[PDB]
Formats: sequence, structure tokens, C-alpha cells
Amino acid sequence: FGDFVENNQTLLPANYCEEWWILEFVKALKEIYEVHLEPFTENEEESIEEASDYL
Amino acid sequence: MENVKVYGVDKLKGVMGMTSGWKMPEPLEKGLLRAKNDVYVFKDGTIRFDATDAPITHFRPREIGVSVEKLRELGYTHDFEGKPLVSEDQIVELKPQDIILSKEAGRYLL
Amino acid sequence: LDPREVDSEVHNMDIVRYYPLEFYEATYELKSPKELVGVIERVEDRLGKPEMYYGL
Amino acid sequence: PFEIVFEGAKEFAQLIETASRLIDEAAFKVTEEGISMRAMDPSRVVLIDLNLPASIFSKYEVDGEETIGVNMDHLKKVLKRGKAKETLILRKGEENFLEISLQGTATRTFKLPLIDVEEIEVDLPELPFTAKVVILGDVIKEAVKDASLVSDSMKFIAKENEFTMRAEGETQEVEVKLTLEDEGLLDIEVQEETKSAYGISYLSDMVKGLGKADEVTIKFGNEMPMQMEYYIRDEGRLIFLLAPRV
Amino acid sequence: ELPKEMEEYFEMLQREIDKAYEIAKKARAQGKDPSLDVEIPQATDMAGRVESLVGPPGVAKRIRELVKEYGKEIAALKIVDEIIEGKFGDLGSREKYAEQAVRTALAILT
Repeated sequence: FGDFVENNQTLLPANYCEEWWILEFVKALKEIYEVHLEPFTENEEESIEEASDYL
Repeated sequence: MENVKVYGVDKLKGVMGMTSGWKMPEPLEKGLLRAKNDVYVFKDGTIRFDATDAPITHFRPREIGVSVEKLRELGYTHDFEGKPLVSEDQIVELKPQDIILSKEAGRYLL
Repeated sequence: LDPREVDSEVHNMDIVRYYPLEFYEATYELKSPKELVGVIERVEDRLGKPEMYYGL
Repeated sequence: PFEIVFEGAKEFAQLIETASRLIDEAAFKVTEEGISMRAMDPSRVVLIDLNLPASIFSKYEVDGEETIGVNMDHLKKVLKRGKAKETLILRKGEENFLEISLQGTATRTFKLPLIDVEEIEVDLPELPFTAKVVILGDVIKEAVKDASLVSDSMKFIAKENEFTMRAEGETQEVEVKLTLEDEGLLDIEVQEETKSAYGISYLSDMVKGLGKADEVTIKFGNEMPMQMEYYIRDEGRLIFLLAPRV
Repeated sequence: ELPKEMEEYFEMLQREIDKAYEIAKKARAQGKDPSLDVEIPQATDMAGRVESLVGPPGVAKRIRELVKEYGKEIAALKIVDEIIEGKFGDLGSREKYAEQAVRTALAILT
């Protein structure tokens, strides 16, 4: 992204990828079941167990 | 040759004319040793190696072929998440003035 | 090494683990990168403070 | 103040030329036992040992022992200047000059000032060899030429009653094999299966100049250095130790 | 300032540089070279580089304080003014002053 800032290039629409799907997944999980999780890190065991029980 | 005891050299190339304003020459012993060890000189007297440059911020101890004990001797002690450095598959962060040479560069610098 | 006086192009690099959802949602509007320069952390956002060498 | 005489200076010139195709600075040790030489090439890949007893020389008179360092180019040229039926006389007076005289129809004397070559002592004692083979130069020379025609590396495989040597390349291959019934093999003895590979440039350098009817003895093993020797006048011995690949 | 790892890193680098420099200084003293000392000084920040390359002598501390106070461009302009008024010494004609000021300013802004 810093290459677009340096050259001052208008942003192009982003092709769908896993790093977007995971954010949508965690946001929907929080909105529906009120569970707090986060990608690319390690989460608490209680939240993991609750989410697995729900899903 | 009597000075450095290097008698077995076949060729020894010089210059047609010095380009400086002093026209001070270089000792011939250095030229003999360079000819013996197969290295070449530059306009200011140094030996240089030219390569393309690429960036890196985090490395893995196995991609560069260095053991964890050697890394801990150099100064690296944690990986990029706070865990102690115990394996060769963890991701470590590169300090600003540490470089990873190629193998042609290492062969020439030998 | 002092990152404050090395260059000016390297001050635009990224130091984030993942891009936020706002970035992806704003790409669909064909925005300009100067609008969301504060959303995504860059090197220039860390100059002066001790952690220019510390965590990227 | 010694004095050394030889008959057939062409043989000595060829021997020095062969021994000087790998090393460039050499130091000869002169003793009552005889002239000896031991040096390593810059790559430290090939080891050269040269031994001239006092029996081969027609006239020999050495009172003491002292090393002499001579540059190989000048000595090689002066010795090559000799002929087939000449008498070679080497002398070394109290001065620091080496006198080389060729005695035929007329006397021609050359002088070569000595140089100070640093001496490092390095010897390789006997190794656990597993195979031995005695062949003629004519064949090994032709085979190494053929292998260099096709590849850059050469392989040696020995079994009972047979001796095989191979070379492999990107697009072409060559193999030579022979048995005791063939004139290319004089003797053979095997302890177990053998297989090794060596560079081809070094082999070309060491086996060059071999005669058509000289006996050459070769020993080697698995992934261990190769040794090849051949005698002169049945007393003097010349040894090459070639390091392997990988 | 810096945490207890970056400082140790830089200190070790300086230690190794000193270790090499001692041998280089010892060898060059024997007089087999164009000069009797090493010909590559070591800098640490922009002011040191500017002082070593273009001068004038003593400009390092002034550049340091001016950069601390105002910035980069403003500090360059104040350095130009101080050179013109003649804080660092008498040079000669107006041409010498102009050349010195333009060189130092282009070195600072770069």
C-alpha cells in the first residue's frame, strides 16, 4: 500500500481474498453471537470453545 | 618478488598511464599478491563486488543456514512475537545493519 | 543508522500486520491513498519515538 | 659443492616437465640418499612426490645436505634444451648459483640463481585402499582424452577380473571397460566393490606425456583420494595423490 | 532513549569497528603507503558527514543545534546566513563566500 502513497496512484478495487473473508467472518460472528476473536493472533480458550459450540 | 617471496606468477597487468594529478604508483607486492589470489583492483585501490539489492525485515534461521546457537551468540534471543528463540522455524526480526550475502559474493570475499 | 535522515521514499512503508476492513471498503470508491493515510500505520508515523528500530 | 651426473638428459627433462605441470615453485632436498621433492598445487587438490635414489645416477657425490629452490619455468626450459643422447651434469658450488651442463659434441653450461621458497611439510601416509590396478599409459591417456571429449568428470569402478572407467555428461556418455585377457590390463586385485569420481582437468595434466609401453600402477577406494605412480629406471618413483569430488 | 537491545547492538558494532581500525592504523604507520594514517574517517550523523565532506570546520555543532531548534530547511538557511556574515572565519572575495555557502547548503538539504 505504501507504493500507492509514494507514487500518488488512485486506489483500485480489491479482488476478493482470504484476508478480507476472515475479517467479515469475525465481524459477523461478533454481531450475531457476541464473541470477540481476532485473526493472525492467538485468542482466549473460552472464546474459542464458545464459538466452536455455536458453529 | 624477493620482498614477498611470491615467485610463481604468470601475468601481472598494470595501466597505460596514471590518471591522478600526483601520478603516485602502487607497490608491486600488492599486485603480486592480488595476481596470486585472483582478485582485481579498482580506481581507488579497493576490491569490490556488485549485486542487485532486495529488501527484507524478518528472516528464518533455516533459509540462511545458521544454527540457533550461532544466532544467540550474535545477539538474537527472541522471535518477532516475544517467545524465546528455540527452533529454526521461528520468524526472527532483522536488525537494521545486518546483511544476508549471496553465495557468489561469499566465494569472492573468501 | 538514523531512519530520520536516510531517504524520503522509505517513510511511506507499511508496518501493520493486516489491513483493516475500512481499507477494503474504501477501495471500492476509487479513493486516493492520501485520504486514508492515517488509517494504515506507516514508518513516518513512528519517527522520533524510540520504536523506529523496534517493531515492524 | 656436490656433483650429479645423468645419462639420457631427455628423460630427466621430460620427468621435470611432468612434475612441473601442476606446481610452480619447488624446492629439491639433496641428501646422500638421493634427490627428493614434495609439493602441493595452489588448489591443494593434487599432491606430488618425487624420489630419485642415488643408484639411478651414473655419478653421485654429495657431502652433507641442503635444500635448493629453483623456479620451474627456467629449469624446464633449460632441461628441454637438451637432446636424446646427451649427458646432463648438475652442479652447485659455494655460490648461490646452479650450474647445468649438457655434455655432447660440445659443452653448454647454464646458470640459474637460487630463490628462497618457503617450505611447508605435508605428507599423506598410507590409506585403506580397497582396489589396485596396473595398466599401460597408452590406454589411460586415450581413455581420459575420450572422457574429456564428452564430460568434465570421470568415474572409476573396479571389480574382479575387470576394470571399468566412465564419464557422464549433459547429452553424451562414454564408457571404457577391459579384462585381464586384454593387453590393457597387466594385473588386478580387489578387496570389495569400488566407485569414485575425480576431476578431468587434473587427470589430463598428470597423465599427459605418458609413453606407449610404460607400466602404471593405480590404487583407489570408495570416496577417498586416488593414488597413481610409475617407476623410472625401476628405482625412482613418482607419486600423484588426487583428491576426490564431494 | 533507545531500549536495552538497540543500544547493545550499536555498541557491539562500534566495538568491532574499533577492533579493525586499530590494526589498520598500526599497519599504515610503518610507512609503506602514500600516507602514515588511515584515509577514511568515520561519521555518526549528518553534521559529521557535512563537516568532513564540504566544511567549513566547526559547522557540525551549529548544524546540530539549528536542526534541533528549527528543522532542516530553516537550519540550512540560517547556516547560509551565518556563513555569509562570517561566523566560521574569513575566506576572501565574494566568490569564495558564495561557493562555500552554496556547497554547504546543498550538502545540508541533501
